[PDB]
Order: sequence, then structure tokens, then C-alpha cells
Amino acid sequence: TVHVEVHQRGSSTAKKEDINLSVRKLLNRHNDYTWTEFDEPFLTRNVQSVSIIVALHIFQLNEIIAANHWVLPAAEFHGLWDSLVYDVEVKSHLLDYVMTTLLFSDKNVNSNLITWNRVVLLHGPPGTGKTSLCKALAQKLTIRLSSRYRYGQLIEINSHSLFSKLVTKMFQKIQDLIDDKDALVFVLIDEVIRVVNAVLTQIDQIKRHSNVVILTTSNIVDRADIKQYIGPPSAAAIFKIYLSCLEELMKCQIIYPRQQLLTLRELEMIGFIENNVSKLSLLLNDISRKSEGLSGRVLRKLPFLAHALYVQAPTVTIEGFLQALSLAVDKQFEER
Repeated sequence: TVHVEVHQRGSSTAKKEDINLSVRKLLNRHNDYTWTEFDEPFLTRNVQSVSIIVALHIFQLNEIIAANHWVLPAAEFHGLWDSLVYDVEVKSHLLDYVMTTLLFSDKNVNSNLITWNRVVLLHGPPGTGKTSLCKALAQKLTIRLSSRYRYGQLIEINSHSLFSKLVTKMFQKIQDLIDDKDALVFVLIDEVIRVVNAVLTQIDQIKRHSNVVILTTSNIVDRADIKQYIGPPSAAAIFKIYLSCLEELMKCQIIYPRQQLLTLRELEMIGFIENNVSKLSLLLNDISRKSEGLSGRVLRKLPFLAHALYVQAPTVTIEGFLQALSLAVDKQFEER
């Protein structure tokens, strides 16, 4: 189908019925695009964004010791999903796998006949956004399952538990959130003796519940029925990442004035020929090629370094910015 994500304003107390009614009628007048300004006043009042990304998901964002807790969908994770860029379709695959995992628990499929369980292992080299993808994935499952779960919960356990009871108090609090069966509960552990044994025993207990999924990451438990390698970005991915940063700096008028930037597709479409818009993306494509082997984490830090080291003013040109970024990629390599 087509998926339409409807961000309702924090302040709004309008019912989803009306948001739903009104947003379908908006889509009749316009037989993937994001809307931020609307003709109908009810929309401008109640709705921050409609986003083709026909099923509607309407959500509001929400704003324990040795764990971070978030009610999903969380303000902190808004845009996290779109921010993460992989060579292959890992994101759409993970979403599909965890969603059939949850259909199968719902309908109580015997896991002895068809193998499935509610634990996910993202593994691979560091700087890859494995933890951000676990968060991004929790957010998106929560948004897409509003018709089954009223809200979600995320508990990120700190494997800074190798320090000097505690564990029984944490999992008791976690159990209290699990008891609410309107809530899809995610428990996130990054990989790393009687204490370790106690958390592993506690995971085994909570992993029994229908509404619990265990997200795990490894820079390398052991029985997760969905394992997924997440590797570093290629030139194409690096181009998308950099382009999301330049667009964000033109949104915020740090890069002034707005110039149009072409995507790698859009410049394949015109056979890479140089005009006065397309030359800025031809330069990005060179900067991308000379960035390959850097992690997503370094890539999303580079536009900050570029600005701090090589751009004085509150504003700078797209031509000015790409010069600084180019310089920033060189400093990154000349240090390592």
C-alpha cells in the first residue's frame, strides 16, 4: 500500500477520527512528499506534518537506575529513521521481519514448527548506527502499530553494570511497564559474573511476554532468530548522508542562500553533465568518493568540524560550505 505518517502537534487534543477524516480529504485534492503548511485551518492547528513515506498512522511525540527509559514515539528519536542510510534495504527488511515476528506471536504460531522469537541482533563494525537503528526501529514499529498498541516503551540497559540488589529493582520496574498490554515494550542491550547471570535470567523471564522485543547490538544473547549485518557506507550512501546535512543547513539558513542540489539519481538522469545547479552535486560526488572508509558517525560529525574550523560567519555559500567539507575530510584522514 502507500504509508502516510501524520505527526499530530503535542498541544492538540483533536480525536484521530477527525485527523483521519481531514487528512484523507487533503489527499483527494492531491491524487514521496512531506506537507508542513495546509489550506484547511484544522490541519495547521492540529497537525505538524503529513508524510507519504493507503494506510494512515497518526502519532503524537512524548517529551529507573542503570537504564534510560523513553515512551514511544519519542521526540528525541523524531527523524532518526530517515537520518540512517545503508547501501542495501536493511531498514525496510528489519521492519518487515519484526512485524511478521509480532503477527506470529499475536496468532500464537508454534515456534517449534516455524522458527521465530522476539530478539533482534544488529552486528557489525562500530560507527554504523546499530544503536540508532534499534531506536529508529522501535519508533517506527510503534508508529505503524498504533492500531494494535496504544504506545511503546524503550529501556536501554547500560552494560556499565560491571561496577560495584540493583538488577532485581531494574527488571521489577521493567515488569511494571510490560504488565500494560496496550504498550509494545523494547529492551535494548549493547554487548560487552553473578550480576551478568542475573540480567540474562531476567531477559529470559521478560522475553516470555507477547509485547516485549529484545534489541541487541554487537561490534563483532547468541540465540536471536533475526540477525542482520550493518556495514559502513559506500560513495552513494555517503553522498545521500552529506546531502541530508547540506539540505538541513539550507533549511536553517546557515547555508544562505538556498541553491537546489540534485540527487545521485537526478544527476544519473542528465548523464552527469555540468550546469549551474548540477556542478554543486558533481563536487559533492568527488567529496563522497574521497570520504569512503569513514563511518556514518564521522560523516555526520564532519559538517560540524567543517563549520567550526573553516567557516567564520553565521552564514556561508553552498560553494563556500563544500570547500570547508572537502578540507574537513582531508584533516580527518591526515590525523588517523
